[PDB]
Amino acid sequence: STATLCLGHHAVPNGTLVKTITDDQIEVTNATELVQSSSTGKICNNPHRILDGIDCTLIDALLGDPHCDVFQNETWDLFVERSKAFSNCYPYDVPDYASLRSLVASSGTLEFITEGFTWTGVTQNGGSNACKRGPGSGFFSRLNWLTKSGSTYPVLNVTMPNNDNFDKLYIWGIHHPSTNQEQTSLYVQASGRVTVSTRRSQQTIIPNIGSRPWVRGLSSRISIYWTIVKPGDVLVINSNGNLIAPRGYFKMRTGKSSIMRSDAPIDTCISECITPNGSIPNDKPFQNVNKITYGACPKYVKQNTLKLATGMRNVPEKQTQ
Amino acid sequence: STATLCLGHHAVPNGTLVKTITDDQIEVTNATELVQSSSTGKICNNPHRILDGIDCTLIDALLGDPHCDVFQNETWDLFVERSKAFSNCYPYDVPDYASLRSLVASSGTLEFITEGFTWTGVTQNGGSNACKRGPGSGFFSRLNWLTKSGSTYPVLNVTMPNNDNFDKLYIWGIHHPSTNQEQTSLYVQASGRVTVSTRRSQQTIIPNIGSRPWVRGLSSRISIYWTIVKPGDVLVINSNGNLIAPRGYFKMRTGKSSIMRSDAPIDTCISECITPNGSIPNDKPFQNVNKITYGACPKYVKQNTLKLATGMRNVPEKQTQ
Amino acid sequence: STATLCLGHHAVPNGTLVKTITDDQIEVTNATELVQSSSTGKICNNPHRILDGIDCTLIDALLGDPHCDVFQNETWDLFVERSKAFSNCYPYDVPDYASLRSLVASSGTLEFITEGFTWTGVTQNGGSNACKRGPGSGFFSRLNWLTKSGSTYPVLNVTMPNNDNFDKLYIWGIHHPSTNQEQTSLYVQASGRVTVSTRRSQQTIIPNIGSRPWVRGLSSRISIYWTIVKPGDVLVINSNGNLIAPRGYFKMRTGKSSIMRSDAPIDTCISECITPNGSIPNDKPFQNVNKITYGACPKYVKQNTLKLATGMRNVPEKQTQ
Amino acid sequence: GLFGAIAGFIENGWEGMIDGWYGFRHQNSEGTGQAADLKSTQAAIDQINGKLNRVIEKTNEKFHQIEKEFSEVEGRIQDLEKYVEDTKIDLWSYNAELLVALENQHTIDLTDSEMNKLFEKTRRQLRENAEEMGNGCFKIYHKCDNACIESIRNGTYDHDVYRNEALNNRFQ
Amino acid sequence: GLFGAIAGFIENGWEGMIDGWYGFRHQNSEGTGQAADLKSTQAAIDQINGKLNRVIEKTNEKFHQIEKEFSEVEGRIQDLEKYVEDTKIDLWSYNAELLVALENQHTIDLTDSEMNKLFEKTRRQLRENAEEMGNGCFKIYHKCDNACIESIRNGTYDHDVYRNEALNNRFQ
Amino acid sequence: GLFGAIAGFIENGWEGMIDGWYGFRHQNSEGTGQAADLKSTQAAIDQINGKLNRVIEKTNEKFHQIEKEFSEVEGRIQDLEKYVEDTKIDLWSYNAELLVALENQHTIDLTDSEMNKLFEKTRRQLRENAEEMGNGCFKIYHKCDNACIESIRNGTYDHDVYRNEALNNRFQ
Ligand SMILES: *[C@@H]1O[C@H](CO)[C@@H](O[C@@H]2O[C@H](CO)[C@@H](O[C@@H]3O[C@H](CO[C@H]4O[C@H](CO)[C@@H](O)[C@H](O)[C@@H]4O[C@H]4O[C@H](CO)[C@@H](O)[C@H](O)[C@H]4NC(C)=O)[C@@H](O)[C@H](O[C@H]4O[C@H](CO)[C@@H](O)[C@H](O)[C@@H]4O)[C@@H]3O)[C@H](O)[C@H]2NC(C)=O)[C@H](O)[C@H]1NC(C)=O
Ligand SMILES: *[C@@H]1O[C@H](CO)[C@@H](O[C@@H]2O[C@H](CO)[C@@H](O[C@@H]3O[C@H](CO[C@H]4O[C@H](CO)[C@@H](O)[C@H](O)[C@@H]4O[C@H]4O[C@H](CO)[C@@H](O)[C@H](O)[C@H]4NC(C)=O)[C@@H](O)[C@H](O[C@H]4O[C@H](CO)[C@@H](O)[C@H](O)[C@@H]4O)[C@@H]3O)[C@H](O)[C@H]2NC(C)=O)[C@H](O)[C@H]1NC(C)=O
Ligand SMILES: *[C@@H]1O[C@H](CO)[C@@H](O[C@@H]2O[C@H](CO)[C@@H](O[C@@H]3O[C@H](CO[C@H]4O[C@H](CO)[C@@H](O)[C@H](O)[C@@H]4O[C@H]4O[C@H](CO)[C@@H](O)[C@H](O)[C@H]4NC(C)=O)[C@@H](O)[C@H](O[C@H]4O[C@H](CO)[C@@H](O)[C@H](O)[C@@H]4O)[C@@H]3O)[C@H](O)[C@H]2NC(C)=O)[C@H](O)[C@H]1NC(C)=O
Ligand SMILES: *[C@@H]1O[C@H](CO)[C@@H](O[C@@H]2O[C@H](CO)[C@@H](O[C@@H]3O[C@H](CO[C@H]4O[C@H](CO)[C@@H](O)[C@H](O)[C@@H]4O)[C@@H](O)[C@H](O[C@H]4O[C@H](CO)[C@@H](O)[C@H](O)[C@@H]4O)[C@@H]3O)[C@H](O)[C@H]2NC(C)=O)[C@H](O)[C@H]1NC(C)=O
Ligand SMILES: *[C@@H]1O[C@H](CO)[C@@H](O[C@@H]2O[C@H](CO)[C@@H](O[C@@H]3O[C@H](CO[C@H]4O[C@H](CO)[C@@H](O)[C@H](O)[C@@H]4O)[C@@H](O)[C@H](O[C@H]4O[C@H](CO)[C@@H](O)[C@H](O)[C@@H]4O)[C@@H]3O)[C@H](O)[C@H]2NC(C)=O)[C@H](O)[C@H]1NC(C)=O
Ligand SMILES: *[C@@H]1O[C@H](CO)[C@@H](O[C@@H]2O[C@H](CO)[C@@H](O[C@@H]3O[C@H](CO[C@H]4O[C@H](CO)[C@@H](O)[C@H](O)[C@@H]4O)[C@@H](O)[C@H](O[C@H]4O[C@H](CO)[C@@H](O)[C@H](O)[C@@H]4O)[C@@H]3O)[C@H](O)[C@H]2NC(C)=O)[C@H](O)[C@H]1NC(C)=O
Ligand SMILES: *[C@@H]1O[C@H](CO)[C@@H](O[C@@H]2O[C@H](CO)[C@@H](O)[C@H](O)[C@H]2NC(C)=O)[C@H](O)[C@H]1NC(C)=O
Ligand SMILES: *[C@@H]1O[C@H](CO)[C@@H](O[C@@H]2O[C@H](CO)[C@@H](O)[C@H](O)[C@H]2NC(C)=O)[C@H](O)[C@H]1NC(C)=O
Ligand SMILES: *[C@@H]1O[C@H](CO)[C@@H](O[C@@H]2O[C@H](CO)[C@@H](O)[C@H](O)[C@H]2NC(C)=O)[C@H](O)[C@H]1NC(C)=O
Ligand SMILES: *[C@@H]1O[C@H](CO)[C@@H](O)[C@H](O)[C@H]1NC(C)=O
Ligand SMILES: *[C@@H]1O[C@H](CO)[C@@H](O)[C@H](O)[C@H]1NC(C)=O
Ligand SMILES: *[C@@H]1O[C@H](CO)[C@@H](O)[C@H](O)[C@H]1NC(C)=O
Ligand SMILES: *[C@@H]1O[C@H](CO)[C@@H](O)[C@H](O)[C@H]1NC(C)=O
Ligand SMILES: *[C@@H]1O[C@H](CO)[C@@H](O)[C@H](O)[C@H]1NC(C)=O
Repeated sequence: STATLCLGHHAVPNGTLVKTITDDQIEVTNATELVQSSSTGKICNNPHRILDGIDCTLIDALLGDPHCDVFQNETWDLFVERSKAFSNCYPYDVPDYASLRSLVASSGTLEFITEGFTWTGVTQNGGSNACKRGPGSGFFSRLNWLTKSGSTYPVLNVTMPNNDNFDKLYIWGIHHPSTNQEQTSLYVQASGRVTVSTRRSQQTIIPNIGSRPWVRGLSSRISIYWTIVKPGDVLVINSNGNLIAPRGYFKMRTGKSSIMRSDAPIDTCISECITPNGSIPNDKPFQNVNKITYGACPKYVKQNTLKLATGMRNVPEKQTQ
Repeated sequence: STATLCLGHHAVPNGTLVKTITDDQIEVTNATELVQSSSTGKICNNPHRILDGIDCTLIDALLGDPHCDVFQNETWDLFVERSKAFSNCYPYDVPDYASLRSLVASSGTLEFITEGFTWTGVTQNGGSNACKRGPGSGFFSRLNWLTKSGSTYPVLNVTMPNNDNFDKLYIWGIHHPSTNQEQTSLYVQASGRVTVSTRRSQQTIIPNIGSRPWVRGLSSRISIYWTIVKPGDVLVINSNGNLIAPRGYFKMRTGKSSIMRSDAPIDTCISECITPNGSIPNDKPFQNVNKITYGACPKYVKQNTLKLATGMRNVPEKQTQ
Repeated sequence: STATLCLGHHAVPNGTLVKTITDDQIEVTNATELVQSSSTGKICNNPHRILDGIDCTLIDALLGDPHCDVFQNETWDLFVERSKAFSNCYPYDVPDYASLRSLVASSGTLEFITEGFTWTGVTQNGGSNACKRGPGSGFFSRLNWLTKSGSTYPVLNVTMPNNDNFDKLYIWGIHHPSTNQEQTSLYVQASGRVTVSTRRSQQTIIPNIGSRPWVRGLSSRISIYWTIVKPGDVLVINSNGNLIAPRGYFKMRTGKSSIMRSDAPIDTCISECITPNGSIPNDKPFQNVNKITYGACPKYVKQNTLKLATGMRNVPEKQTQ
Repeated sequence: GLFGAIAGFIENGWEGMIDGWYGFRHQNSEGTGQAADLKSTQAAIDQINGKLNRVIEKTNEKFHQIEKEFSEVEGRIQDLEKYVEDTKIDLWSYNAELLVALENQHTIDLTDSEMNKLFEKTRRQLRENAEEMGNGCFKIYHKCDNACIESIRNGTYDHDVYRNEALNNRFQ
Repeated sequence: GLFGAIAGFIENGWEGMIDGWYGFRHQNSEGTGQAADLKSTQAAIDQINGKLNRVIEKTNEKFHQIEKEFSEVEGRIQDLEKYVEDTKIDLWSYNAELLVALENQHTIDLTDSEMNKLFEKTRRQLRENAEEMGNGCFKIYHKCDNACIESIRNGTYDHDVYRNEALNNRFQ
Repeated sequence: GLFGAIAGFIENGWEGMIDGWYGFRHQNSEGTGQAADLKSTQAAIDQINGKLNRVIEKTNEKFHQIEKEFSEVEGRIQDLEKYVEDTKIDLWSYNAELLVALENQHTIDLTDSEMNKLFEKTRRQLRENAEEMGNGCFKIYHKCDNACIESIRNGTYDHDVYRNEALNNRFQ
C-alpha cells in the first residue's frame, strides 16, 4: 500500500494582466493600480488655506481694483484664479507680469502697510470713471495718482527707509497719456520721468504718448512696476511727472504659497493634493490627472494605468477528458 | 549494459562581449546594437515637408528680403537654415531675435494677408539701394517705409481689428537714422516714436540717432518688433516718425513645425528622424548622432555603443589532451 | 560506521542593515557607504587654479575698483567670491549683472588689452572721491570718464575693428547724473545718449536724471553694459554725452572656468571636487554635501546615506538549549 | 473522464485552493484531502507587502513651481519651460514603466520560488521513503494515513519509522 | 587524446550544436548521437524576443524644442538651456546603461535556467533508472537504444519497463 | 545543552567560519573538523567586487553650470532655475535609491546561490553513498576519515571505492 502527496499553488477564475521585462501580457492572480487617473472635480479646502479669487486675478487684488477690495490684507497657501476674472479699474499692463504674479503668489500674502508718503506741490488721490468705487470716480486702492497743483508740477524727491527685519515690496506705476494735451494738463512738463531706486538698483521709465485701444473709456495706460527693499536699504522716488505713487509696501514672506488657474469648485473636504481638475488622493505613487499640482502629490506620468502584480502567475488547472 | 545521456547547450566560435550588473565583460553567443551611431549625411524629404531656406534665414524670408521672395506664403514641417545664408536688404536687428524665429518656425507658415492700411499725410513705399529688387532701390516686401510728405509728418493713428478666429502676427519696425540731418529729412520731428498696442499690450520704442558700422552702404539701422493680436482684440499703431509699417499680418498656427540649422543635403528618400547630420533610422532605442533631432527619433545618449545580449553565455568546449 | 558532512556559510557578530526591493531592513555581513556626507571645510588649491577674490567680486575685479587692482590680467579655473566682499568705487548697477558675471567667469580670465581710443573734443580720465586710488580722486581702471572741454561736448564717433582671431569683450557705461545742473556741467547737452554697435548689434541707452540713494558721497549712478565683437566685425561708439568709455577689451576664452560663492578657506591640499562647504572626496558615486559643485564630483542626492551590501545575509547560529 | 486523480504544480494550478497560496493534496487509505501551507503562503505575502509598502510610501510634497500652460505665445522662455516639464515627465514615465516591469518580474519569480522551496523541503523530509513522480507530486512508498500526511505537512514526519517498509516497496 | 567521450553542460559548451540552443548527446549500444531540444530552445528565444520587442518598440516623436547650439555668448538664459539639455542627456545615458546591464544579467540567468530546467525534467522522467554523473550527464542503468533515448527526448519514456533491470545494475 | 552536534546552512549561520564565506564541517571517526571552501568564497567576492567597481567608477566632471542659490527675489527665470535643479535632484535621488535596492537584492541572491551551488556539487560527488539530512548536511553512509572528507572538499572523492559499503548501510 502506498500514498500520493501532491504539492500545488492556488489559481483564480478572475485573473488580471500585468507587464514584465519579458511579457507585455502575463496573467497573475491579483494586481493593484499605481496610477491615480481620477478626480472628484472639487478642490478640498482642508488642509491648505485655499483662496478663491472669484472675479479677481492676484494682480488685481494686489493693486486694489475696487471689485477686488474684499481681498485686502489676505493670505493663502494656494490662490485660485478663475477664468471668469475681469479687470474693472484703470487700463494697465505689467512688464514681466508673470514674475510679479509669481513672487506675490509665493510670498502668500497681501498684507499691506500704509506709509506716510509726502508729495509736496502736487494733487493727490486722482480718480477715473474707468475705476469706480461707490457712485463716483476712483482708483487702485494701493496706488496714488499724482497730478499738478495750480499750474505747476515740481520735481518730486522722497525717501522711505526700510528699518524693519523683512523685505518690503513696493508697487508703483507710470502713466502713459494718449495726447500731448493730456500730457501737459496733468503733469505740466512735456515729458515726465519716473525714477525709483534703492542703493543697488534703479528703474527709470519714460512715459510714452500715444493713442491705445479704447478700454473702459480710455486710450491712456498705466504701466506697473515693482521694487523690493531689503532691511538696511532705502527707497528713493524721483519724478517730474506721470508718477503713479505707492501708498506703502507689501510685507514679503518665504514659504509654501503658490497660485493655480482652475475653475474647479471649492468643497468642504480633506485632501493633500490639488490639481486644476480638482483634488486627487495620494495613495498611488503616480497620477495622470494633471502635470500641474500643489501639495503632497503623486508624480505626473503619461501612462493612464500601471498594474503592479500582488499575486503569483495565474495557471489554469488541467483536466484530462 | 548501460547508457550515457548528456545534456548541454550550444556555443559559437564568434562570441561577443556584453555588460551586466556584475561584469564589464561577459562573452555571450549573440548581441544586438542599441545605439544608432551612423547617418547617411542626407535629410530625407519624406514624410516631413522639408523647406530648404537655401540663402535665406527664416527671419529674412519673413520680412521680405528680395532674394528670399521665393519663400512668400510658404509652409513647412521643418525649416532648414543653411550656413551660406546672407541678408541683402536694409541693415536690421531683432531684439529677442531667437523668440521671433522660434514662434514663426513653430507656427510653420509664412501665409501673409495684406491689409488695407491707411497712412494719411505721409509718403509710402520707401526704398534703398541696400535692398534692391530688380534694377532699382527697394525694401522688405512685408514692410512699408513711411516718410514725410511736403514738409510735414503728421501723427499717424490707425486701427486694425481682428475679427477672425485665429491669431494675427504683425511684423513692424523702427528706423534709427545715423544723423540728426537724416532724422529731420525723412520724418521732420527731432525725435520720433512708435507705439503699437492691443487692449492688453503696448510697445513704445524711441528711435536712436547715431552712426553704426557701414553695412551695404548704410550706417542707419531698423529694429524689428512683433505684435500678436488675438480674436476679438484690436491693433492700434501710433507714431510721429520712424515707423516702419506692416502691410498686413501673418496667419498663426499651432502644430508640429520647427526649424533646424544644417548643411546636410536634402535627398529623395524616407525617414522619420532628422538630425543636422542627416536622417537616421529609428529602429534602435538610442542614438549618439546628435542631441538635436526632429520627428520620431531615438533618445540621444553619450555612449557610442550599447550591446544587448540576444543569446546565452558563450562557454568553450572542454577537451582533455 | 558513518560520517556527517555539513555545508554552511559564515556570519558575523556585527551585522549591518541594508535595503532591498522587498525589505526596508535586511541584516547583511558587510556594507559600504555610497553617499559622501562630509567635507573638511577647506577648498584644496590642487589641481584647479583657485582664485580667492578676497574683498572683491568678479565684476569689481573686471571694472577696476582700486582695492581690486591686484586682480588685473588674472586667470582661474574657479573664482571664489567671499561674503566679505565690498565695492569701493563709483556707485554702479549692471543690467543683467548675472549674465556678465557668468560669461566672464566662464571665460576664466581678466586679460585686458588697452586700445588706442581717440576721444577728440572731450576731457578724459575723470575721477571721484567715491573711488580713491592712492591719496586722490580716481576711477575704474578699465573705464574712462569723459566730460566736456571748455564749454563744449562734441558728438563722439569712434571705431575699433577686431582683426584678431578671438572675441573681444568690451565693458562700457552710461552716467546717470542726479541733477539737471550736473547733467549740463559735465556734458553740456540737456540729455546725452550712448550708442555702441557692431554690424549685427546695437545698444542705445538714454541716461536718466534723478536723485538716487546716497552712496559713498553720491546720488548719481553709472550703468554698466557690455559688447562682444567677433573677428571680422567692428566696434563703433557714438555719444553726445554721459559716455563712460572703455580703454580696450578683455580677451575671451572658452573652457572649464567657473565661479563659486564660498567662505571656505583655501588650503594646500589635493581634491578634484569642490563644494562651497569645501572640498569633498570623489570615491563615492553620490554626495549630500551641496548641489553646488565644481570638478569631478559625485552626483548630488537627497539621501544622507545609502548602504550597498558587500556581503551575504547575516544569519544567526542555532543552539538548542 | 479522468476524475479523482490529483496532480501537482507542474504547468498546473489549483482553483480549489482558497485558504492558502500553496499547499498539499493527498490520496491515501482514507481517501482524498487538501490542506493549505500557511508558512510558504505567508512568506510570499510578506514579500509582496514589502515591495508594495516601498512603492506606495513617501509622497513628494511640492509647492510653488513653474507655469505649465500658457495663454500667450512668447517664444524662447516658454520653449524652455515646456521642454523642462516635458523632459521631466518623460523621465518619470520611464521610471514608472521600468519599476513595475522589474517588480512584476520579481513578484512572479519569488512566488514560483516559494512553491519550489516547499517542494524541496517536503522531499527532504521524505528521505528514501518517497519518489518524485515528476508532476509536483510524491509517491509515498508506505502506508500513510491522514495523521501520517499531517506529520509531513506540520513538519514532524519520522522517516525512520517507515524506512524499511518503504525500501521493500520501492526496490523489491 | 581522449576522444569520443561525451560531457554535459557543467562548465562546458557544445560548438557542434547548431540546430538548437539546448539538447542531448548520448552513448548507447548503437553508438553516439546528438539531438536538439526544440521546446527549451524555443522558450529561451521567446523570452529574448519579448525583452527585445519591449525595448525596440515605441519611439518618442518630438518636434519643436529648444536650441542646443549657440553662435553667441549670452550668459544666464543660455547657461540654463545647456544645463537643461546636459541634465537630460546624462539621465538618459544612465537609464540606457542600467537598462542593458539589467537585461543582459537577466538574459544570462534565464538561459542558464532553461538548461537546468531541461536537466531536472530529464531526471524526473528517469526516476530510479539513472544516476547523475555530476557533469550534466546521466548514466542510464539499463539497455537504452536509439528508440529508448528518443522516448526520453520526446517525453514518453516508460520507467517501469526498465525499472527492475536498472535496480539490479545500480545496487547488486 | 546540546553541544558538539553540527548543523548546516538551513536557517543557520556559522559565526566560527572566519577564513571563508562558505565551507565544510564534519563529524567522523577522528572527531570534528571545519574547513573553508576557497572557490565558492572567491566566486561571491568577485561578483561583489564587479558590482562595486561598476558603481564606484567613472565620476562625472562638471564645470560652469547654473546658479542654485539666490540673494534676490526675481520671479520667472529663478523659478525655472530652481525647478530645473530640483527636478534633476529628485531624479538622481530616485536612481540612487533604486540602484542600491536592486544591487542589494541581487547581492543577497547571488550569495545564497553560491551556498546552494556548493551543496549541489557536494551531493553530485557523493552519488549513492550519502543521504541529505535536510539541514544542509549529508550523512555519509561509509567510513570516511579526515582524508576521505578532504577528498570530498578538494573534489577528488572516488565514490566507487565506497559504493558497496554505503548501499549495505543505507538499504540492508
Ligand atoms: C489583491 O492585492 C491587494 C494588495 O495590494 C490586496 O489589497 C490589500 O488588502 C489588504 C488586506 O486587507 C489591505 O491592508 C489593510 O488596510 C487596512 C486599512 O486601514 C488603515 O489604512 C491606513 C493606510 O493609510 C493605515 O495606515 C491605518 O492603520 C488605517 O487604519 C487607521 O488609520 C486611519 C488613518 O491613519 C484611520 O482613519 C482609521 O480609522 C484607523 N483605524 C481604526 C480602526 O481606527 C488596515 O487597517 C489593515 O490592517 C490589517 O492588518 C494589520 C496588521 O497587518 C492589523 O493591525 C489589522 O487588524 C488588519 O488585520 C490592512 O493592513 C490593503 O489596504 C489592500 N491594498 C489595496 C491597494 O487595496 C487584496 O486583498 C488582494 N486580493 C486578494 C483576493 O488577495
Ligand atoms: C542574433 O540576435 C538577433 C536578435 O536581435 C537576431 O536578429 C534577428 O533575427 C530575426 C529572425 O530573422 C529577425 O526577425 C525577422 O524580421 C523580419 C523583417 O521583416 C519585417 O520587419 C518589420 C520590423 O519593422 C516587421 O514589422 C514586418 O513584418 C516586416 O515585413 C513587412 O513589413 C515591412 C514594413 O512594415 C514591409 O516593408 C515588408 O515588405 C513586409 N514584408 C513583406 C513580405 O511584404 C520578419 O519579417 C521576420 O518574420 C519571421 O517571423 C515571423 C513570425 O515570427 C513570420 O511571419 C515570418 O515568416 C518570418 O519567419 C522575423 O521576425 C530580426 O529582425 C533580427 N533582429 C535584428 C536586430 O537584426 C539574429 O538572428 C541572431 N543571430 C543568430 C545566429 O541567432
Ligand atoms: C567590507 O566590504 C568592503 C567592500 O567594499 C571591504 O572594503 C574593501 O577592502 C578591499 C580589500 O582590502 C579594498 O581593496 C584594496 O584597495 C587597496 C587601495 O590601494 C589602491 O587604491 C586605489 C583605488 O583608487 C587603486 O587604484 C591603487 O592600486 C591604490 O594603490 C596605488 O595607487 C594610489 C593612487 O593611484 C597610490 O597613492 C598608491 O601609493 C599605490 N600603491 C602603492 C603600493 O604605491 C588596493 O591596493 C588593494 O589591492 C589588493 O588587491 C590587489 C589585487 O586585487 C593587489 O594588487 C594588492 O596587492 C592587494 O592585495 C585592494 O584592492 C577596498 O578598497 C575596500 N573598499 C572600501 C570601500 O573600503 C571590506 O574589507 C569588507 N570587510 C570585510 C570584513 O570583509
Ligand atoms: C486713434 O485711433 C483710435 C482707433 O481708431 C481711436 O480710438 C477710438 O476712439 C473712439 C472715440 O474717440 C471710440 O469710439 C466709440 O466711442 C463711444 C463713446 O462716444 C460716443 O458716445 C455717445 C453717447 O454717449 C454717442 O452719441 C457718440 O456717437 C459718441 O461718439 C463708445 O460707446 C463706443 O463703443 C463702441 O464699441 C463697443 C465695443 O467695440 C460696442 O459694443 C459699442 O456698441 C460701440 O460700438 C466706441 O468706444 C473707438 O472705440 C476707439 N477705437 C479704438 C480701437 O480704440 C482714437 O480716438 C484715435 N485718436 C485720435 C487722436 O484721433
Ligand atoms: C563715424 O565713424 C564711422 C567709423 O569710423 C564712420 O563710418 C565709415 O564711413 C565711411 C564713409 O562715410 C566708410 O568708408 C568707405 O566708404 C567707401 C565708399 O565711399 C568711397 O567710394 C568712392 C567710390 O565710389 C571712393 O572714390 C571714395 O574714397 C569714397 O570715400 C566704401 O567703398 C568703403 O568700403 C571699404 O570697406 C570694405 C570692407 O571693409 C573694403 O573691402 C573696401 O575695399 C573698402 O576699403 C568704406 O565703406 C567706412 O567704411 C565707415 N566705417 C565703418 C566702421 O562703418 C562714420 O562715417 C562716422 N560718422 C561721421 C558722422 O563722421
Ligand atoms: C532727494 O532725497 C534724498 C533722500 O531724502 C536726498 O538724499 C540725501 O542727501 C543728504 C545730503 O544731500 C544726505 O545727508 C547726509 O549728508 C552727510 C554729509 O553732509 C553733512 O556733512 C557735514 C560734515 O561734513 C555736516 O556738518 C552737515 O550736516 C552736512 O549735512 C553724510 O555724512 C550723512 O551720512 C549719514 O548717514 C550714515 C548712514 O546712513 C550715518 O551713519 C551717518 O552718521 C549720517 O547720519 C548723510 O549722507 C542723505 O543721506 C541723503 N539721503 C539718501 C536716502 O540718500 C537728496 O539730497 C534729495 N535731493 C534733492 C535735490 O533735494
Ligand atoms: C501537527 O503538528 C502539531 C503541532 O506540532 C502536532 O501537535 C499535536 O497535536 C496533538 C493532537 O493530535 C496534541 O494532542 C499534541 O499535544 C500535539 N503534540 C505536540 C508535540 O505539540 C500534531 O501532532 C501534528 N499532527 C500529527 C498528525 O502528528
Ligand atoms: C517520439 O515522439 C513521437 C511523438 O510523440 C512518437 O511518435 C510515434 O512515432 C512513430 C514512429 O516511430 C509513429 O509510428 C507513431 O504513430 C507515433 N506514436 C504516437 C503515439 O504518436 C515517437 O514514438 C517517439 N519516439 C520513440 C522512439 O518512441
Ligand atoms: C586534496 O587535494 C590535493 C590537490 O588536488 C591533493 O593533493 C595531494 O596531496 C598529497 C598530500 O597528502 C601529495 O602527496 C600529492 O602529491 C597530491 N596529489 C596530487 C594528485 O596532486 C590531496 O590528495 C587531496 N586530499 C586528499 C586527502 O586526498
Ligand atoms: C476576483 O473576484 C473576487 C470576488 O468576486 C474579488 O474579491 C477579487 O478582487 C477578484 N480579483 C481580481 C484580480 O479581479
Ligand atoms: C557568427 O558568425 C555567423 C556566420 O559567420 C554569423 O551569422 C553570426 O551573426 C556571427 N555572430 C556574431 C555574434 O558575430
Ligand atoms: C500670398 O497669399 C495671399 C493671400 O493668401 C495672396 O493674395 C498672394 O498673392 C500670395 N502671394 C504669393 C506670392 O503667392
Ligand atoms: C565588524 O568588526 C570587525 C572587527 O571589529 C571589523 O573589521 C568589520 O569591519 C566590522 N563589520 C561591520 C559590518 O561593521
Ligand atoms: C595687463 O596685460 C597687458 C597686456 O597683456 C600689459 O600691458 C599690462 O601691463 C598688464 N597689467 C598688469 C598689471 O600686469
